[PDB]
Amino acid sequence: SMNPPPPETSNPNKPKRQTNQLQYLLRVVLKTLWKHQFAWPFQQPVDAVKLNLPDYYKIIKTPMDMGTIKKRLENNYYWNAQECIQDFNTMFTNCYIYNKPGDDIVLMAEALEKLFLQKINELPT
Ligand SMILES: C=CCOC(=O)C1=C(C)Nc2c(c(=O)[nH]c(=O)n2CC)[C@@H]1c1ccc(C)cc1
Repeated sequence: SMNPPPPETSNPNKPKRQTNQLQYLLRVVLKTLWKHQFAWPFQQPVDAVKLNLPDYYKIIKTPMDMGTIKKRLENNYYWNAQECIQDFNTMFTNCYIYNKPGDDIVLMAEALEKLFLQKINELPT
């Protein structure tokens, strides 16, 4: 039930950029979602072995988590805010794909996604 290597957080040949919005995604959006009581399942890549979820990476082919996103933001890995917002949406979507409506893990992702959309509704200029 092995785990794949985690998503890259650096890529020297990918062009970096630092923008007002990406600074905000780290300092405001990520760091406060991180403190939510429901953040803990999403703070690191899914451990299919530890969690006896041996099928997780048979179903999820584009894994993403907030730990990866935080490191990407800290590394200026992203070209723009939309790229990072895409990663957040991948990790929410993955949760909805793998699990079922009403599952408690889905209720946690739904709560975080709602807060996420609340905070990105208005970004700096
Ligand atoms: C089965 C034993 C418990 O294992 C866990 O704690 C889990 C972790 C770390 N992550 C995931 C789990 C899951 O069921 N579906 C997923 O997509 N993820 C990845 C985000 C399970 C889980 C988490 C939280 C609740 C409330 C229930 C189940």
